[PDB]
Amino acid sequence: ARIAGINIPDHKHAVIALTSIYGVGKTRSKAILAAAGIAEDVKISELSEGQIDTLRDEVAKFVVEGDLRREISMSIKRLMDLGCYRGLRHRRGLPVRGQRTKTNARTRKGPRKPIKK
Amino acid sequence: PRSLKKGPFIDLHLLKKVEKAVESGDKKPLRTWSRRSTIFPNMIGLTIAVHNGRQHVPVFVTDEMVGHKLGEFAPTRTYRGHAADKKAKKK
Amino acid sequence: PRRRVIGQRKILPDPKFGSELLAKFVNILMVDGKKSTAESIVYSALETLAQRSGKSELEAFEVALENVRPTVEVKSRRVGGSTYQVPVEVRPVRRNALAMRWIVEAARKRGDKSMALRLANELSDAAENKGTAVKKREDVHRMAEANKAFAHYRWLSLRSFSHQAGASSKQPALGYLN
Amino acid sequence: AENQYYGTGRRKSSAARVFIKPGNGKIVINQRSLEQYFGRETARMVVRQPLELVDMVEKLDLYITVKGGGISGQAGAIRHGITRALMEYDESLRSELRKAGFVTRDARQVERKKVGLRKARRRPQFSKR
Amino acid sequence: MQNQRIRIRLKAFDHRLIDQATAEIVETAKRTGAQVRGPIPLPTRKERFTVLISPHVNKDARDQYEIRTHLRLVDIVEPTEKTVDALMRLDLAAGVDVQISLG
Amino acid sequence: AKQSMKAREVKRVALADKYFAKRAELKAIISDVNASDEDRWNAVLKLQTLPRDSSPSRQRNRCRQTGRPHGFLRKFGLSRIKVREAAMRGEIPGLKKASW
Amino acid sequence: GQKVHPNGIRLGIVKPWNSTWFANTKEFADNLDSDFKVRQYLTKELAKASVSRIVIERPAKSIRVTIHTARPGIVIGKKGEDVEKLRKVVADIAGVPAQINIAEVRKPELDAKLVADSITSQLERRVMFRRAMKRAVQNAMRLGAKGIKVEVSGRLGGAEIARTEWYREGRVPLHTLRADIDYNTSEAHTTYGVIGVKVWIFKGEILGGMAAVEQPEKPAAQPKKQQRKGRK
RNA sequence: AGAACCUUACCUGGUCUUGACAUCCACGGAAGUUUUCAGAGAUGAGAAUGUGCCUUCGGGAACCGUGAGACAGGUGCUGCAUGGCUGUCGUCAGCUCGUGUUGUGAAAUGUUGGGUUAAGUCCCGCAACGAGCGCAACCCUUAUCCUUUGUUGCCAGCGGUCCGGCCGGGAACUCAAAGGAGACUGCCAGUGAUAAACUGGAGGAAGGUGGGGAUGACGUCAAGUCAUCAUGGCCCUUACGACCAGGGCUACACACGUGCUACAAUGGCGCAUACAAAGAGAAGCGACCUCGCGAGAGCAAGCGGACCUCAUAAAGUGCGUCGUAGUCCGGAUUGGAGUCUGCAACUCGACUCCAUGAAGUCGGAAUCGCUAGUAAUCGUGGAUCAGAAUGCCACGGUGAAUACGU
Repeated sequence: ARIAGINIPDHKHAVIALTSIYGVGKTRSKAILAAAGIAEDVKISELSEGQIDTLRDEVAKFVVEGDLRREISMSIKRLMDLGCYRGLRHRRGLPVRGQRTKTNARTRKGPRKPIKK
Repeated sequence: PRSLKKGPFIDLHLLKKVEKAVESGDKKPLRTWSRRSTIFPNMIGLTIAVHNGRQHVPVFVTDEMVGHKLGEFAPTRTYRGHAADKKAKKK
Repeated sequence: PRRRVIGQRKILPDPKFGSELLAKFVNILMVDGKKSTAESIVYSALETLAQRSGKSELEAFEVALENVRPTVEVKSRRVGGSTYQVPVEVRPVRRNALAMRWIVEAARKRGDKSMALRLANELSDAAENKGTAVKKREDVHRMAEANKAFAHYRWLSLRSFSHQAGASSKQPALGYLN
Repeated sequence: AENQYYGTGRRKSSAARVFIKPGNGKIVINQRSLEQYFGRETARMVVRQPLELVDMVEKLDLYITVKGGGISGQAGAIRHGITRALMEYDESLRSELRKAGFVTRDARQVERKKVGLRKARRRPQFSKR
Repeated sequence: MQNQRIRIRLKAFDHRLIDQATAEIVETAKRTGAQVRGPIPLPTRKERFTVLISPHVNKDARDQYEIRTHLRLVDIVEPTEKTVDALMRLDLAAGVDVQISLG
Repeated sequence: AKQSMKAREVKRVALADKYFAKRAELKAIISDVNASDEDRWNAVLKLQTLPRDSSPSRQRNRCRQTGRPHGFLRKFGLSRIKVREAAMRGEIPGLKKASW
Repeated sequence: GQKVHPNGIRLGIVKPWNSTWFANTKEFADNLDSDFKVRQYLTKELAKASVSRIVIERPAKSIRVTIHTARPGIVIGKKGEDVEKLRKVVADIAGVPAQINIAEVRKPELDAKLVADSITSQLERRVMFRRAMKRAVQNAMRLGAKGIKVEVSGRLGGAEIARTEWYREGRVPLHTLRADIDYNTSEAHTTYGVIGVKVWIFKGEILGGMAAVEQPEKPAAQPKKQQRKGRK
């Protein structure tokens, strides 16, 4: 059952169900389901809470978001004392790795403003 | 995010200039045009002055700076801000 | 414009049917271009109507497709004087296609658990004259039935026609004299 | 046709080769069963659909070859290849099935893309000032 | 699956040029050997170019150029190399090249 | 247009032969995966400093008969403008206008 | 002044061209530059006489030049040395053993580019260009062709401003796509600057060029109608 | 049309002036190849292989450096100084060439009306007559269907046989590329002024000049390119040339053109399941190989692409599932690892993959394309192409509403 994330369903298959319960996407969710002996073809809503508890427990070893987003805090913080320009753009959210920024940009580079066409 | 070609190297062009300088314990600005280069153990403790296409800008090379190509520390370009115009009068 | 009148083309049948009323129902149910799903969307809907009553599978479908369906339409024309309208009688083919279009827009936003439930309930709802396009059929036919009292630029057309051979009555016209 | 009467069934750039005879009722497709070639697909219920009409799911025997197209277009093509072939009860059989719609081929031909566009015919839009 | 005895390809740039050049190779192949195979048509190749119709501007119409590359089999039932030497030599018409090989 | 990029390309093919030939896979042999426990050390990582201009990665060509600012076409040795120009006069062989 | 693309988008669809050779793959570029070079350098060598069409051709193992003239044997020289020299340079540029034959076109004593030579002289000498284009078309229609179009441009008559003018006669279709029809663009300078004539000439709508082949190549000239085909 | 420098205009730094390139004279090194090194690289030094080419062995070409003229070179200006070239109206349904006539003539008439059309097509008719252009045509292509080839294509019966044309073998069959056949608004009926022709009607693979494409007049617009290219007047020619490195267009504040894929459920997911067409590969790609999370990697049989490989083609199909909740849609950013062409991927480049996770609920003013293989939508290949695609270009999957009326 849904509890966590943005793509956990209610009464759909197991493959997807571990993928926003933090620390596990598709690749691990395949290996986890097998390890408890659970099918890659049951809907998770049909199980006891104690099979969800066994699955959850095998997710919980891998990096959850709380510690990921601290790594990204220390990442920006280290980079900005360098002045490594790639790193200055990563902080602000500026598509730098191989991308254009003159696009439809608002969510990253800021909202609508009074300037000539 | 981007690994620096498949097997190990050092950058041959920066190696011959740096190697002779790290022996002398130089920290003086090393006049460099060769900006397609990486940072390595042999390069720590140096100050590599990096032509930008107008003049050289000094980059102090240190242990914290591994995982990068030279030239990004010092300006690659200027930014675009949020308030400017060229248009005016003056007599 | 147009140098000639041009009619409809031949439309091909689909791998699950040989009846036309079925094939034309799957067709304007088509989105993303993929009819081979729409085949099922029509037959899964029709079984749900058929469980609601067993006399037919067609119970709610046949009168929804009459009741949300127009008969007449009004265009607006004026090149001088005052503002006027000209009603026209239109083809069954477009009467039908407004009605089916409006059934499939209304049912897909109806928000029930299967597209089968959504369509059987939205035909069940318009069949009884209390669904969502009963209002749209009633307003559009009222306006076309009413503007039959007007004609393109009437005030100069009433002198212009009787000078160049024509009638002394009051009649609707296709952007010309009356 | 000097061994079996034959239908060609070319529709939508797929062609159903269909060799008909009297028999025990069965179908062979692609030197196999309907279950091998069209296993777990709606296409199997289509290919019986002309044989149910002429009541020949049990006494017409058939040999079937199909290449070109995709999943619906081959199913559609075999539906034309059977009714094409069916001449060998009456010389009017293939005339009448066409009159009923099963040899009737759709009004679609090849057409080539044109240049200066974004699609076959679909010019770019303008919204400039 | 009946295989071939020898491997031959005739290569040309348009549809008149392949028919005449082939018709002449097939004539040489009878005139210098007994045992001859008529030509299979093979899937002809088509190259797509788009260029601009004008030196600068416009977008509405542009230009598309085609070049076809035509393939004939010919071959010969007899595998006799002397016939293929003669075949490729005496083909000097309509600017087709025939490519020879053994096997 | 403009001769300096055409001038660069003409010098480049003799300079490809001179610098790059002896130093093609040498990058890979001395540094990358071919250097499997052999090389990878400083006393051999100074050997490739001549080739940089000679490299295939700067061998852009453009229009092989005049020069042109981008929009080159590799199958003709020609460009957009110059292809159309040669076709008007019938100089190009096998050339259809598309219709099928 | 829209100037519809007057011949390029009209070829190879039963309309012959001034090259006939086969290439494909990535080496088509090496064969075309070589074909431009041999077109440029060879006609300059036989420039002693006027010349009406040029055809260069590459079949299996050879290079064959066809050239068309207002009189035959004239670019071929005397003895045979003159023509062995023409074959020396055709091999040298293409890099294959060389052939040349002499042939003439339909209506040989008339051609697109000899009209533009006639119109250019008056302009080169800065006198008598107001009836010259018209007399060129008159002579041209007395020597052959079923229709002719002439368009002249320049700082014409030596003027201190530009002029477009043209002259058209008879039957010259412009959406035509069957039979070769002969075209030349002159470019030249004199004291005041550049002049030019665009000369379209029209011989025939099925006369001249190739015709569409009237058979498959598949049944003809085949002494044995099988390899096996299951019939043995 | 594939932009790290190169590209390439731009900008800065080195460096030289017959100069990247031709010929002609002068000097040092052969070019080519292997190989260590300095400097940024240009460039140079040293090692080792070679001293070829022609000849007065004067001397020079080839590549590279050096130098001098003649001369090469010039995205040099000027597009009211120009040539070549092309966009518009528009598929407007008209325009023009020769010539007569009516008026003193400018100029018309035709080239304009009615009805009909892709049509100067066709009935009627006035000063227009004769002819060309647009349009019709030849044209390539498709559609069944005839027709031939019979592999690198196919398989009704038959063999080897796991039942795969892989191969003994077979020609009923698609099937590929080509001769083409068939369909002409020809017929019948309605409509239409008698009438062109439109619509209906029918057999048939197929009817609206069968389906597709080709296909666009004279020409004003001082329209746009001197920057493909041509070129004078006319300027530099230690340079408005040229060798070398690095930086930037692709910044980011946003607005704007175009297109892509989402916002759903006609869809996504999970598991199970299916069929292509076409084409590209001679410095190349490429089975097997060993390595690889996957992309790919180096080696290589092989290849010339209906033979070998890109390629598991995807959407779609089967079942179950989902309820407007940013979800069961979407998956940007970012941490972090793995890859490509090349000393060298940081800003400017491309692809693979692991974890987390936002914008976006069909968008206002504005606004276009489309009549059916279209429109819509999903994958594919190709042009381009050092390296790589969301586009374009072409293909194939699944494939629609309607065309009253101006």
